[PDB]
Amino acid sequence: LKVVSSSIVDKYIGESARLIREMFNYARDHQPCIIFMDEIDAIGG
Amino acid sequence: AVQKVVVHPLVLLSVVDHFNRIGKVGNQKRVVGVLLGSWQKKVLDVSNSFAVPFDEDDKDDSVWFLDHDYLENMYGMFKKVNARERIVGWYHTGPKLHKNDIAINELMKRYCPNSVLVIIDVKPKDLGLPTEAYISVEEVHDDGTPTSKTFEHVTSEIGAEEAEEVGVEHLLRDIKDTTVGTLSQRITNQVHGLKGLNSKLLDIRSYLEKVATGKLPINHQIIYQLQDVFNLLPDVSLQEFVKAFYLKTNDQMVVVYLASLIRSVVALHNLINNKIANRDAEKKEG
Amino acid sequence: LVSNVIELLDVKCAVIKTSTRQTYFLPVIGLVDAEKLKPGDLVGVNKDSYLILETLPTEYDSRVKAME
Amino acid sequence: LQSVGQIVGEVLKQLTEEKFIVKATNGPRYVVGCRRQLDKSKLKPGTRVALDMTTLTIMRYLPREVDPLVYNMSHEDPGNVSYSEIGGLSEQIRELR
Amino acid sequence: PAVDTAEQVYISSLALLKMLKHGRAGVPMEVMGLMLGEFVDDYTVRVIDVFAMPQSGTGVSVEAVDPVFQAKMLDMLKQTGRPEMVVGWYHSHPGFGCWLSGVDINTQQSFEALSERAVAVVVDPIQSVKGKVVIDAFRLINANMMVLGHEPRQTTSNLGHLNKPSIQALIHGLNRHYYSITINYRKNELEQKMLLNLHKKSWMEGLTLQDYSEHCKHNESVVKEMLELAKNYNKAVEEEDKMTPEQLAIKNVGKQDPKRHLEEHVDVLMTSNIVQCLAAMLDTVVFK
Amino acid sequence: TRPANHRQLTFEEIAKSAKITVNEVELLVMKALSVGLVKGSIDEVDKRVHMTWVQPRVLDLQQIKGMKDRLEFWCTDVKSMEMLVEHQAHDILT
Amino acid sequence: LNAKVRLLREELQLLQEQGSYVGEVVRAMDKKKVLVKVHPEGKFVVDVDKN
Amino acid sequence: CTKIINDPKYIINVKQFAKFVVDLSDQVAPTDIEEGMRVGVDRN
Amino acid sequence: AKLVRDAFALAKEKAPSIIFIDELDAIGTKRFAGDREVQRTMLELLNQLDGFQPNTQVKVIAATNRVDILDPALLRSGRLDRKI
Amino acid sequence: MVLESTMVCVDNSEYMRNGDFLPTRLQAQQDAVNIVCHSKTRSNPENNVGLITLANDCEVLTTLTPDTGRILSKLHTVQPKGKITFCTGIRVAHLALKHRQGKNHKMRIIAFVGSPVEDNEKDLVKLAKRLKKEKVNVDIINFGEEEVNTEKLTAFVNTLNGKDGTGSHLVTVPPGPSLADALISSPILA
Amino acid sequence: EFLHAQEEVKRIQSIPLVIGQFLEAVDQNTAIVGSTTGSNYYVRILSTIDRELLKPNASVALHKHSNALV
Repeated sequence: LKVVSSSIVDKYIGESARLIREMFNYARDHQPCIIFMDEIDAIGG
Repeated sequence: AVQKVVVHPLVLLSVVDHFNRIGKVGNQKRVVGVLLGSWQKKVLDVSNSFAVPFDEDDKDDSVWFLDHDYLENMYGMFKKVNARERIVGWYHTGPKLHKNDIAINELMKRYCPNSVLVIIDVKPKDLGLPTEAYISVEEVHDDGTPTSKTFEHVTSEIGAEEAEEVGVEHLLRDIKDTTVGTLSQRITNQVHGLKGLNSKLLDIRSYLEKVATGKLPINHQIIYQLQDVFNLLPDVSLQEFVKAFYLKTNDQMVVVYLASLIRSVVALHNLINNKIANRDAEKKEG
Repeated sequence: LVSNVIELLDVKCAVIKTSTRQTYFLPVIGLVDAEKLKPGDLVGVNKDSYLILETLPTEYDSRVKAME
Repeated sequence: LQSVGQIVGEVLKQLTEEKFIVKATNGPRYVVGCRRQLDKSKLKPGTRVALDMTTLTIMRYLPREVDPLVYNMSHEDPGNVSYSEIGGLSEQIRELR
Repeated sequence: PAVDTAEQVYISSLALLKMLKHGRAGVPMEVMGLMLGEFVDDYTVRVIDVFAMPQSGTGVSVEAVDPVFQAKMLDMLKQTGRPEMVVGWYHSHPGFGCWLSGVDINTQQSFEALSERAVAVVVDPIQSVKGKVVIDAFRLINANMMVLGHEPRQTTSNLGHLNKPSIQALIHGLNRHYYSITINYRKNELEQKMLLNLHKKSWMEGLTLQDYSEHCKHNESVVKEMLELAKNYNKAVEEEDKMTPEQLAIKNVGKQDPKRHLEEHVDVLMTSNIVQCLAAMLDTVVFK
Repeated sequence: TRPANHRQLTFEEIAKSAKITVNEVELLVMKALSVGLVKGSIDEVDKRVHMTWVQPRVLDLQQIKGMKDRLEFWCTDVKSMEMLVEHQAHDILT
Repeated sequence: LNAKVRLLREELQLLQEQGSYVGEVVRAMDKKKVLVKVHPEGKFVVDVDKN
Repeated sequence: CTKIINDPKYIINVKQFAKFVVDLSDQVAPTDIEEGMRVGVDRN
Repeated sequence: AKLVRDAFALAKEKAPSIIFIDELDAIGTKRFAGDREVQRTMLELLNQLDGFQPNTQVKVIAATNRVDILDPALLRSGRLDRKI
Repeated sequence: MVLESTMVCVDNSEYMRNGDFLPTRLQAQQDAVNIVCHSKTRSNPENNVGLITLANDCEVLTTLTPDTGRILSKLHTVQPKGKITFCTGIRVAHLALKHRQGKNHKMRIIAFVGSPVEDNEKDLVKLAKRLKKEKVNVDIINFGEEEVNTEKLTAFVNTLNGKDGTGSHLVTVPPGPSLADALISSPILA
Repeated sequence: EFLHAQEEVKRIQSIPLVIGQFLEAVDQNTAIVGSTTGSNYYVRILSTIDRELLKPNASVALHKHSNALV
């Protein structure tokens, strides 16, 4: 999966669980995967 | 096969109505009709049943006329009204099976391979359900005996849906016992169960007498089912079981004693309150 | 009553979102063929039964036609 | 033709063995009960169900799909792209391994 | 002449069950069917059987009575032994109560054209969900006699004013265009001894000893809660506050400690224990 | 042949009936349980074998007569208990 | 016992009655009609009960 | 009437209520109703 | 969303068609209850763009005076990329 | 023009399958039933005709219908794999006639006796006596191999009409031309 | 008759109940419930219910037809 600068903290916490766990969720109910939180320098901005 | 047959209340009132109407005008033993229902995984659920003209001669036992076109037209009408109901068997109000029932069962099988004969007695019997679902079985009997069409039995039970349940509740709101285990109804039920056990044992004893005297054949099967029943007897008076049962009886009696003490204290408090109220009223009178 | 088929699932059954903004599961598709159907198609379901009665040709809102 | 539609809703909570809380797709939330021959295990919080239109009794469970946000956080790509496709990074790919 | 408020639409046990079943099949839509019975006399309309008419796009209207279907149904039921006449029609009003709409009034007038006593029945399968069966019998009030005479029904007896009109029927036209007829349910034994079999309880159920594990658990739980309730009863009685005790007993009425959650539990415990012990002893005697 | 109450079988009795040595009865009873012909239990300290037999057997007219009179006794007992309960609880019966 | 049974029957009878709407009141109109605003629906000029 | 179908059938948008496929009553002639014209419909 | 889908379907029916979503800022505002409906309209457009079979016979041209207000997801790779 | 209900008893016994007739016994009886049904229906357009197989115990394949199409369709798949029981067949046909849609129709039974009647003479005479008062006319068509003018059947027909006879006939067809043509002469005409 | 009345009261709560929010209790034997359907209603409270559970805003099951809180 790719979550490039979006849905994980959103500046404050904007994204988490439903935007931090739902990740690991399929990231487990399935074969090995990569979170790939690319471009962290643009999270919430 | 059919593991069980659920006969909804309307089938019963339809079969009581058919028997009454045919009996009222003319006189005819038994009443034959076609049963319509839906198939669950293995539990056939009969919901509706329609009359079919049926003349028979008891003397010959092989003469019987059942409408084919009438049955098909009635089924078409009911399919137009509600197509979820497919023919599943036939019913006859005759209290006992009949020698020509096998031919009628074959004719029904012509319309439904898995046909169930539900004998809906129209005579109120206080001990037992009013339905007995029968099926046709052809086997080799294994135990070197001649094979024949016969009629295998399938468990029958009377259920209902929401609409039929509401209708039944409205109809029997004046002769219905209160729902809840009132001690009166519990003791009456236990008496009823004792009576049912006595009736079943009497039937078994009568059959055993017939077998011993030879009036009926020794099955060689089911008989050893009775033997298994006689083996499964509790065997009370064993010391360990006696001690455990005494322990349980005392454990229940202590709770009953506590309940009796609570009831006595409450009654005494109510009596004290009523006496004080009466005395206060008398004093305030003058 | 016009409706859309959000999804089609094998028991042959359809999930219909009516123009009234309600979604209804259909125990059987109705008078049309499941094969000649897919998500998003305009299907005219009955007012109350909500059973699909006939496929409807691709319709364009007056605004969509005007945009041309 | 006699077949009737069944509303679609989610089983929000499990009150008891024979009682369920279902929030209709675009309507009120109903306390309902399962039909009978249904695996209550399937009817877990969030599971889609098709309530009967009159008795409002849960009749069957349905799979959940679609959703706007989930297009890149769920999709799996079990492909095989050789490192030759991404050239000039043999050392960088080495560190990843 | 005039119709007596004492007229009674006799609905047989089979008819009510069939009408309820047909109405519950159609919901969410409206079903209709012809009712078979006899106009035994002026003050009674007896319905013995009701057969559903096929659902049609028309709805419950004069065109829902497929003439071929009705004719063949009556012809085939005559052979079985039911040579009854068409006494009226019934249609299900899902959701809304028992009343008649404009199309209903037109259909009722069409039925009346054949016979002046063709009663109309309305059954709501959704309202009739419990021991209540919301079933009403309606016939048309000649809007002419509304002025020519006065009301339409003579009141020679009190057998009709023992019932009450319904705001719903009143709003949709009751006592204005339509007038209700008292619905009497014709039930007989054989048809009431067969229906006490839906839940008849097998003999075995009256000799099953429950299970001693959950029986002990239930006894323990009830006894503990009764101990708490006895603590509460102690607090309530020992207080015996005399600041107008008659008022105290009325200012603390909440279905609580004193007796409600009190000896109610005593009765539950003692009934369960007595029944279980009696069943156990009956089994110890009967079975060996 | 056991009276259905003294279902415990002494090891000596089984040894004599089957002409099997004292130590062979354990294995014989174990095989009987294993194949599926008896559903009891075996005790070694008292040298008695608990018997709970599920496998049925064919009957004889004399056996049927014995079963019939035993069931007659059972039904008479049931009737007596029912009569006692009914008479003792006439007021509560309703 | 009869009083208890009558109380329970009256409770059941009243329960079957339809629940009444609740809406704000804008102003009296003619001493017999009151303008009200039900929650989801719009305004309504409704009459007033005798009591 | 969003669209006209060809007895002709008409797709009518009842503002926000729902989308319906209805046909004209005998009072009006088919030529009168054209696509995109707002027309009245009975409540039943 | 229905309007956007109908417009794209009409563009499909006509073989050589072009869609010009002028003033894309109205529906292309950065992700933030009208916001919900507008976000849904956007998703529909981002889908109808990815629903295109590559090099299909329908091309979309959009206009805007403010790319900053535009949602970054719109540009991406398979969507509008030729930022003229 | 006489309104009568005919219930033809077509035999499907195993003996119905030794083709002493040209194509086969079954085909001969099929042609006979076709001709009889057409004649009955044409004579009056509101009359009925049905068929009962006489093999095994009995069968009622086509209850009284006004159209010969159902009778003809059911006649195929007769599958002659049984044995005949004449008295039971006649009784079942009489019951079917009793279940007639229109009571006005005159009784009439056509029996295709193609196999020996292994029934006692007394049973046949008693059945004939019962049919007489009941008012049912049976037309026996002796078929193919049998005791020429079988004594039991001739006595049955004779007792069905005594000292005066109409609508009750017995036809014996020696092997030769297809029996369909023969039936057009004696029974159908009168 | 009392047993039948108790069964009737218990049958008032019969499963298919609409969940609603308790807004404010006008007085014992009545209260205002905001049905999840989107309309505020004035309903009649059931006696057997526990008055303590009636918080200022709590989820209360309402009768589907009569809308009385049950």
